[PDB]
Amino acid sequence: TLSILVAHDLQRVIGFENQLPWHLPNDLKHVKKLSTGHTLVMGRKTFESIGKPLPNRRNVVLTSDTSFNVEGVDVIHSIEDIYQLPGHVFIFGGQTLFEEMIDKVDDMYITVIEGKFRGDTFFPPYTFEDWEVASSVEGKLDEKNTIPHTFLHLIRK
Amino acid sequence: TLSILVAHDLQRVIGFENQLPWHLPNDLKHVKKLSTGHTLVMGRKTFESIGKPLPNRRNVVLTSDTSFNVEGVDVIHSIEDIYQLPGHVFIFGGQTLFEEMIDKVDDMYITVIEGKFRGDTFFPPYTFEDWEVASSVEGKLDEKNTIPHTFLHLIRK
Ligand SMILES: NC(=O)C1=CN([C@@H]2O[C@H](COP(=O)(O)OP(=O)(O)OC[C@H]3O[C@@H](n4cnc5c(N)ncnc54)[C@H](OP(=O)(O)O)[C@@H]3O)[C@@H](O)[C@H]2O)C=CC1
Ligand SMILES: NC(=O)C1=CN([C@@H]2O[C@H](COP(=O)(O)OP(=O)(O)OC[C@H]3O[C@@H](n4cnc5c(N)ncnc54)[C@H](OP(=O)(O)O)[C@@H]3O)[C@@H](O)[C@H]2O)C=CC1
Ligand SMILES: COc1cc(C(C)(C)C#Cc2c(C)nc(N)nc2N)cc(OC)c1OC
Ligand SMILES: COc1cc(C(C)(C)C#Cc2c(C)nc(N)nc2N)cc(OC)c1OC
Repeated sequence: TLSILVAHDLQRVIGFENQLPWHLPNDLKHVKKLSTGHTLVMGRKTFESIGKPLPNRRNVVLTSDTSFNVEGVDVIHSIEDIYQLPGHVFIFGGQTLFEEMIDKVDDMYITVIEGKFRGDTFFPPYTFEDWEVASSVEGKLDEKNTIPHTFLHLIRK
Repeated sequence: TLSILVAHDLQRVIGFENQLPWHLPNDLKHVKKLSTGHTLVMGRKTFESIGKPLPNRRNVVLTSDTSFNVEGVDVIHSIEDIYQLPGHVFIFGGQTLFEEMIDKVDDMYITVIEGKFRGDTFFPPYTFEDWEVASSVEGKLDEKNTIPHTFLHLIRK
């Protein structure tokens, strides 16, 4: 199983200046709930934004930088390597990895952030022609989660 | 001057179940700055959501209820009475007063909430064909103000 895991806004913004344009705890919970005990594949710039690997899962970083060495983090150097990773693998970002993998994944877990933010990185366009809505769940709002959001699970037709 | 004063979302939602669907401190300050020392005109249901008049300005409530009696609150019974109120009058809501007044105001101060919220009351459709953008200012996001928003001042051509 190859899955995309992404949060994007109404215009498909996923980031600004190497950061998330919003903070939504319930979505971090959704990421944790889904990828804990599985595998995350991510591009080099996305990793730098985190700095430390995420606990209780395999962290895999894609980069051409051949001297790349961070502890608790596995390194790969081409897209072809991704298919040799075992288990549920989540394409975790960022923009360039999402662009390379959208045509290859079996399904997508997309959190639609129901708002318009300033961004400089984007999730690629996609149409509901190619994607079956397996589920759509409206995010619950409270004092920590103030932007409306929708959990979509999309499966390639 | 007869002005509209409103906060609406990307689908022109202004309320849900007689409350605001969001909380935006910077927009409350925008209301304070703009209306203090002038007049707010509002519908009965909008008033009942507040309960007490707002400080440092004339509060006028529109209702057909001839028994309506609240201290600090002026009462009118026809739309025609709005035109005999002196100074800068802000049409303050809600949906029904906005519907009655949109074709009559000189201008509108609209805070666009750049998100999609669940609502049951709406600001009427308007086109930028009939309205000049006097100013458009991006709201500043901090820890207390988490939803993107834009302050619009629109003037009838
Ligand atoms: N909202 C969301 O769901 C998420 C948002 N983001 C956001 O995305 C932005 C970062 O995205 P972006 O700038 O595109 O960068 P990426 O995170 O996708 O990193 C790009 C890097 O990945 C490496 N790489 C990509 N493809 C290959 C390949 N085929 N072979 C070898 N190496 C490859 C290269 O590294 P190198 O140059 O070292 O060789 C490249 O510079 C940030 O703003 C971040 O916040 C990220 C994930 C999720
Ligand atoms: N986001 C925003 O900028 C704002 C949002 N709101 C929201 O709007 C919603 C309320 O809107 P809505 O339900 O339409 O109610 P309104 O506040 O507009 O009031 C409706 C009532 O106003 C009185 N009224 C209106 N027109 C007349 C008239 N021509 N003659 C006599 N009386 C009149 C009537 O009261 P009566 O029945 O007693 O005669 C009518 O029932 C709330 O959810 C509130 O949160 C409100 C203001 C701003
Ligand atoms: C999972 O937590 C983080 C996610 C992220 C990124 C931005 C890389 C992500 C993501 C992501 C989110 C938040 N939601 C969904 N649905 N998918 C994603 N890939 C960065 C972090 O550092 C700031 C994180 O915490 C340390
Ligand atoms: C401005 O104060 C309030 C406004 C309001 C309403 C919702 C009536 C309003 C409004 C309004 C806002 C928030 N922004 C803009 N730009 N215009 C408005 N008319 C309700 C309140 O309590 C329930 C308020 O606090 C006392």
